[PDB]
Amino acid sequence: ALKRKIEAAKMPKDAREKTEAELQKLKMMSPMSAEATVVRGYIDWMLQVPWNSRSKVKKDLVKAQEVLDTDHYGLERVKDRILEYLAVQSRVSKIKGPILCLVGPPGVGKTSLGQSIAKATGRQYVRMALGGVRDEAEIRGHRRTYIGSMPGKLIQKMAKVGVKNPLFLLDQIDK
Amino acid sequence: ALKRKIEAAKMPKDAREKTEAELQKLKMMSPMSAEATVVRGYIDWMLQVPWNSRSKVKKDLVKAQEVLDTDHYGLERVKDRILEYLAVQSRVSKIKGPILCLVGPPGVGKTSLGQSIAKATGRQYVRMALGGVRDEAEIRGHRRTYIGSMPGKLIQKMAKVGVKNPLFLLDQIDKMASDMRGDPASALLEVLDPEQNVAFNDHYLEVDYDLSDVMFVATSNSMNIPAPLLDRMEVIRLSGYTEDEKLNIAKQHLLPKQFERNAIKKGELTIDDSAIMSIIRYYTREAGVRSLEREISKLCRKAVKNLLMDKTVKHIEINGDNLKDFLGVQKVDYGRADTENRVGQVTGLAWTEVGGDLLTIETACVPGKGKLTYTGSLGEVMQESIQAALTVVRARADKLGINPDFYEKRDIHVHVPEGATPKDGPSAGIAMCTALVSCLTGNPVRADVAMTGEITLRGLVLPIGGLKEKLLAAHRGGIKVVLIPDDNKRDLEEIPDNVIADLEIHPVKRIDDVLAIALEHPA
Amino acid sequence: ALKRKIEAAKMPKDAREKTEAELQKLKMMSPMSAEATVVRGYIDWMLQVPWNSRSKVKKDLVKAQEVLDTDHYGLERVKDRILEYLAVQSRVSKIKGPILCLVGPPGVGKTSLGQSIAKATGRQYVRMALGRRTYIGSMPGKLIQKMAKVGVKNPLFLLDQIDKMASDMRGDPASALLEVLDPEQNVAFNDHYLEVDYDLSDVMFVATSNSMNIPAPLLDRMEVIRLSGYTEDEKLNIAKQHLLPKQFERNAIKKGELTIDDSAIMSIIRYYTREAGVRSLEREISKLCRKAVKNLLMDKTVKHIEINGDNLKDFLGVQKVDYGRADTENRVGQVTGLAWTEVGGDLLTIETACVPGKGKLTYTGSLGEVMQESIQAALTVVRARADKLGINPDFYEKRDIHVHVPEGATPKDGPSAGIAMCTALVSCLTGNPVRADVAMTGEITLRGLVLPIGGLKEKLLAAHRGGIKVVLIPDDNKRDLEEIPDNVIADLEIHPVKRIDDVLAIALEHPA
Amino acid sequence: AAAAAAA
Ligand SMILES: Nc1ncnc2c1ncn2[C@@H]1O[C@H](COP(=O)(O)OP(=O)(O)OP(=O)(O)O)[C@@H](O)[C@H]1O
Ligand SMILES: Nc1ncnc2c1ncn2[C@@H]1O[C@H](COP(=O)(O)OP(=O)(O)O)[C@@H](O)[C@H]1O
Ligand SMILES: Nc1ncnc2c1ncn2[C@@H]1O[C@H](COP(=O)(O)OP(=O)(O)O)[C@@H](O)[C@H]1O
Ligand SMILES: [Mg+2]
Ligand SMILES: [Mg+2]
Repeated sequence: ALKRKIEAAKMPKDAREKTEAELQKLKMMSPMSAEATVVRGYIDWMLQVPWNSRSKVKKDLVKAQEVLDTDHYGLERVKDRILEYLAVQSRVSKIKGPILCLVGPPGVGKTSLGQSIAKATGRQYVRMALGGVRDEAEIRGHRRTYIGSMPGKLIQKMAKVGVKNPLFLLDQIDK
Repeated sequence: ALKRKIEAAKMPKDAREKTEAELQKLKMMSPMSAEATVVRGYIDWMLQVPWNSRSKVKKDLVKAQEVLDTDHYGLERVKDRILEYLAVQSRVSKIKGPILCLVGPPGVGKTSLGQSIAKATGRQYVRMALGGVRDEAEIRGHRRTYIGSMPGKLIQKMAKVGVKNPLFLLDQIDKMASDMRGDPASALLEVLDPEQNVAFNDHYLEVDYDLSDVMFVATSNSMNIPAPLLDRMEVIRLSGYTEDEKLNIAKQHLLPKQFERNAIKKGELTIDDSAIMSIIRYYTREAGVRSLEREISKLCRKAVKNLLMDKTVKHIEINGDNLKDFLGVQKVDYGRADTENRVGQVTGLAWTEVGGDLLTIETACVPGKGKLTYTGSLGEVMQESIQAALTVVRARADKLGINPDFYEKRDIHVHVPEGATPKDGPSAGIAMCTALVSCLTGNPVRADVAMTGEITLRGLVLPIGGLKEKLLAAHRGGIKVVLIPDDNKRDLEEIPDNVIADLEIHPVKRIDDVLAIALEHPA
Repeated sequence: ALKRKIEAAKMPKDAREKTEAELQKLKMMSPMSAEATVVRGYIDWMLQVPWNSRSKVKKDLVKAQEVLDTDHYGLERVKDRILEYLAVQSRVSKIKGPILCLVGPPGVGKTSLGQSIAKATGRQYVRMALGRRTYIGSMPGKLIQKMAKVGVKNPLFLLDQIDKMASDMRGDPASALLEVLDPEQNVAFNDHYLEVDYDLSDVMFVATSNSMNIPAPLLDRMEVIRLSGYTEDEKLNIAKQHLLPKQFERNAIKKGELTIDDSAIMSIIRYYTREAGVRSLEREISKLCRKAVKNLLMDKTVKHIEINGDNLKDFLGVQKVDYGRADTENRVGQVTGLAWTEVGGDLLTIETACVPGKGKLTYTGSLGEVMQESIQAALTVVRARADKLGINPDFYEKRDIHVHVPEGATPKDGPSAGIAMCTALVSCLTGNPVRADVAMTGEITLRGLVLPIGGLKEKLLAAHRGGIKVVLIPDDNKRDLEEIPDNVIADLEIHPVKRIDDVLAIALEHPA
Repeated sequence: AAAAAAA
């Protein structure tokens, strides 16, 4: 039925066992139903969340500083920070993703700089505008008991890219 | 058997694959049930979507100029900017820059410029009204887990147009509520963000609809735009209207569309232009011409009802005297110039969002213990400007011929007569100072001189904002001389020459330039 | 079978390839099944839709004038606008521009204007108060259902209380009714139950509301007609001509036993109720009639019950509210200003006391800040004119001044009654009594001018009810004297003034 | 056909 897309997704143990318990629960249900529509919606979300997909990141530093110098001018502390990350990254396999906070005046070049870091480190790019975010349901979402229930907006952009290592541009934190 | 309409629609990959799958499911299933209503609902929403239907645009700008000059009047900077935009679209063929934002007071032709851009380019017009948008799922849609599920208004208005490239008018991007369930500014961001327009995600359709073809323009009354939306907009900033501009809008555009709407032919009704000027000055206080549509439409309708229940007069003519018979008593009145040179009274220039008004300033220096009272719903910035002006008078006390103990010997009151109307801002400072000097020397202020300017302690006159409505207000009120600061002299190259030819504008730099001109006797 | 019924009304051709389509589908199914009940229901909910049979709209305007005046007394500007709409409706056979809207407080008859317009235009009345085919069975939409029930192609439609339609909750958006209101999207209104495009042109729309709190896609198409509050003579004429007979017929009181006099009704309006409409008056009149019926069953001796201004304390309880009167019995150092509000008008006495002291200025009576600013402006006018009024000019430091307005715990604010307070200050400083027969309104400035005010009519009706003979209005409110009833003009000696000297010449009994 | 209450 849909186990071909579950084993086609190469899920980790808890997510795989839970989605195959949900799909095994779905077969003993009668179709054309409400709760079967709920279960097909939940499986439809867990088949499009990235579990294994990883982009190959750039090891070269001269080409990297060439990229961040071709699309910006003189943001030396940030470009130094990205060369620090790409210098550590060539010594190990995986690192915790760096959590940065670019603070400055308007028009100083913080969003296009995120595009530059995305194009230079090899990662993929998506941005979440935090201006106007007023409740936790835009981050954690709602339970699937509710009618209009979606997995927040972090998981929707993780699914919108389709990789395990993107660059979230959490834009306008102070808004 | 809808198998030939999926191939007839020529849909992309995920659209064809989910519709083929949906069709098979429906086919296996039983008709007339509510689940077949949901499924069959999903197919006939997935067939109204314009997946490949494109309208041809036009690439000529002489014809676009002579379309935009009709249906409107005097928006030459705005229409100039639009012709720059269509001048760009003849070479790039898809704009990757910002979105045209039409900002102005209520009544100016923002939606009608949406229709005239849409007629000028060659595309089909559509308008998505906002204001009632609280949900993010009102723009993105709901999913199909609920029995009654229907998509958001973006792809539905896209479905009633049926064209891949329409001209959306996001109307009233300012007006939307605060109690918001989701974040519609993020959805309205991703319809306007060209990296996120190739992949737009409707929650009902659950497919990848392309919005990298639609021309968006939006309207606005102010700039209470949410934060992620504001950096994607290009503001054109429609300004207000004069009296002769409203007379030519009503003369060339509002009367022929209300004679035709009430089926008044040419031998029935003749509205004199002084009646239109009387509706502008006396009945309405708008910056646009919507209220001119209200009183012109009501006036034509009363002419119709008189022509039915009279049957003797066949040609009703409405001059400036007969409106009191038709539209009733006069609702408002504008402030105008004073006739003689009063001592304490100084006419200032005030700027509101419905236009510019005059601003009378009375002061009174009576012999007392030295206490100053400020009345007239004055803001704190105004009161600080008044005591700054009084500090200027106390520093220049001996060369103005003023007895320097007036801080201790004379009570001072500053009143602005519209006591219920709140008012704030520094832009009356050099007015106030003049009034104070005029009450501390007995030197009357010549009543044909209005003035505006922010005063500082060393006497200099700082610039102010919005000379256009203030010079239109002094033009309307019968003022002959306006004293502006020097660095607002730049704004004199954006004023219609009826005002410059009518007024005698003197730029000032310090307060001695104000006191030399504005007072009768030499200080 | 059913073919003579579907051709008996001569439905349009599209809906008859639909109707004959489910008829030839009905030929190939079982009769007793519930799916056939859905099919026969879908046939039945198309042969009731009014595809034809219009109502002949009426074109003359004199009989429309009187058939508007047969059920409503004093909505003259509204009735003017309706006859103008019927004039352009007489020439233009299909007005599809904006839509009539009746904004006003509850109590005035904006809902029953749907009835008076309904039999005034000649069309049929359907009222809508706002505030898909399947196996389980479905009714058609509300907009279409009213049309089918009425069964006429041109039925007046009312959108009542759109101020109470759009709440703060998830409900109806503006879409499904502005697609009804707009002219170009009414040639094809495909109802979701029928999936057949049905026209909505030549259907008159009237929407009623209590404010302009209307959704922004709807306020673009609604002409705001305002309905002001009824005066007391109008409420007497509405109670006597239109409201006593409906309570008599809903209580079954024959005409021989109950007599409710005019002084009884004016006693209810003045003493027993405070509203803009005539609804609370009908609660009082209905209570009066049912107490008459109870007093006829419980006493068979008397039969005719006479109710007048004296025996409305035997009925209806005791006097709940009261209004202000002219204090004509003496002429003292206080003035009588005029106050305007939503229920109507009120007299507003203003008192000053000027004792020897240090110059303290005390303002009292729940005064708003704009009123206190008007007292300071008026006192500045007195200080600027101290010599020629006869005042010793050192009163700013030698006499304490108190300005009180008597109804405490009543919030009072507004730029008006400035010249009244200036008159009271000149009075208590000079010892010159203000003549009690003079009410006053206006706004004072430091130069001595009198600026215009608002709500002149209710101030003049308050002054006429109070026993005032002389009213001092500003000059620029002479215009508003073009809409005063001529009994009120004939009883009030109205003096339009423009300065404080014209005020103090009239309002003070001694020359200054 | 059976009704079902959702939250
Ligand atoms: N150092 C730089 N070199 C090259 N381009 C720059 C630089 N700084 C800014 N820019 C340009 O300025 C434009 C706008 O800057 P950006 O939108 O990044 O400002 P921002 O810091 O995000 O503003 P805000 O803080 O208000 O969001 C960008 O398109 C970018 O190309
Ligand atoms: N410059 C103008 N020339 C001609 N007509 C105008 C002009 N400005 C406004 N109008 C008329 O006034 C009306 C204003 O409507 P709209 O632009 O929708 O108001 P808003 O922008 O406040 O929503 C339009 O119907 C238009 O015909
Ligand atoms: N001018 C009038 N003449 C006669 N009766 C009136 C008049 N104005 C109001 N009424 C009565 O007052 C009542 C007001 O009720 P209605 O208008 O239906 O509610 P709402 O005011 O909420 O729209 C009506 O039943 C009507 O009988
Ligand atoms: Mg930014
Ligand atoms: Mg608009």
